[PDB]
Amino acid sequence: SRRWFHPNITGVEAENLLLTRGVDGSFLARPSGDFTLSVRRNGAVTHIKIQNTGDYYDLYGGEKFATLAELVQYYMEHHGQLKEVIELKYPLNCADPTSERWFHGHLSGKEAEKLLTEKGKHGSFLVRESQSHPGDFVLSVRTGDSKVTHVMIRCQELKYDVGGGERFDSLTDLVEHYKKNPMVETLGTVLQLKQPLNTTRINAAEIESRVRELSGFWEEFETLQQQECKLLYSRKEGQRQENKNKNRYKNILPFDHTRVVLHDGDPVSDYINADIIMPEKSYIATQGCLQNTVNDFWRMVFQENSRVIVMTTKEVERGKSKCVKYWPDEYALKEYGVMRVRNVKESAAHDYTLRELKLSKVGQGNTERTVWQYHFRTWPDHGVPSDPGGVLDFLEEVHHKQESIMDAGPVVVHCSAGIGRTGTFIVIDILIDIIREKGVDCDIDVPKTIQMVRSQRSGMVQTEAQYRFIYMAVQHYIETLQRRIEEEQ
Repeated sequence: SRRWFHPNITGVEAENLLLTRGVDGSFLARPSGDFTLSVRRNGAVTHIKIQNTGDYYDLYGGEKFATLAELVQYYMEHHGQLKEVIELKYPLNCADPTSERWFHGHLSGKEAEKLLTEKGKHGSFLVRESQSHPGDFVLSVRTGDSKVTHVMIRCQELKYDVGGGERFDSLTDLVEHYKKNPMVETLGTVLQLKQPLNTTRINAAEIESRVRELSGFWEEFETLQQQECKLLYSRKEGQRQENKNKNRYKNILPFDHTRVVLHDGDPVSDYINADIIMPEKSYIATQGCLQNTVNDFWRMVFQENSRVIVMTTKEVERGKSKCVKYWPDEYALKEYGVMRVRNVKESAAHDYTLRELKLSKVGQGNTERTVWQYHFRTWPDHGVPSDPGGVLDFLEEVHHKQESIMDAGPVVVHCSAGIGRTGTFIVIDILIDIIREKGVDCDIDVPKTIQMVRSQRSGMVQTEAQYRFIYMAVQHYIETLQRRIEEEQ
């Protein structure tokens, strides 16, 4: 449940709702990549600023978080942490259905039927606004192996109903109740609400038109964000007191089911803030090294047989340490615990530096392997690059290096927290990989890919600017590939 987030509200409106429909301890989150946490305390409303430039959610005077859901979950369980003491006790639920996957609004009866026939299957449903009855809504459900059933949703005195029974405060409450307790037709047909209609999957060749229609991008990104409370998996290992100083940000943690487990350790030696990212080429999404985790990083690269490292941050950004130097200087050899790293040669490009490293275990003669470090240096401090040409050239080289190495392990990708830039780079790579094998005429789904990657590491792809950049990167790759065909013809 992510009902505490109100996507289309103002400051005074948030103050009015908390003072008339809330109590002391009531709270809601709202957008302004700036966000605000409005909390009622001692009969007054306090506004706490949340900033996200692309790395993490930064609550002013508080902690850093991977998701707004994890931020709320933390302060609801840790009282006294939020001080101006500001208590996060009762979420103020939003009735706005615009961020729901099943809500289509603008659709007509003919448009809803045509879309359910072409894209829908058994249990596929949607909620659209009634055309001839303003204020009312229509629930369209597809049942079969087939038929489309329309159920009228009346709006009477701010409450919603299907013509009888219980009256709901919102369309979300109605949909969820008839999801658990399905409606039965007069001839025994069960109106099961199994899954919403997919309207995000597009043909990679027609990306130009979809980018044009979304130029939309905010509404599609917020719909994806509304699905993050379905990915609140266990992060217990990272929360252990022995692993506290192994995390760059104490609340940005790996999932227990995807975390990289370190073996052959010193007699807790199995933890690293990293996750295996498997598209459903593998990836390891991780944070920027800490002074005390450099040895653990090289232990991971060796054990996982990784031959390519993608660094998408500078060592220092805005006077703050984002990643410590875990590699030696050009032509130098350094020992990092049981691991030995040699920097053979450095090759500089306009947007990145390539470092040819040789990793081996100290005291073992035939464990040496080459590890190629691709260090992207031109990514801006805040936001995303204005042109995706540099990132695409960089990711094409990274891909061809990975493919050229026999039995190469997952590609290690990292920035500062290992979720924003790391998430953006991995998602662009996954989406381009589909086009690389199938061609320009293939199905791609940008929010579905991000959601799948987010189930493997919390908060992968942090901002709407990064979300737009992913679309812009795929569009530029399709254009350059189609231009290459025209030049040959």
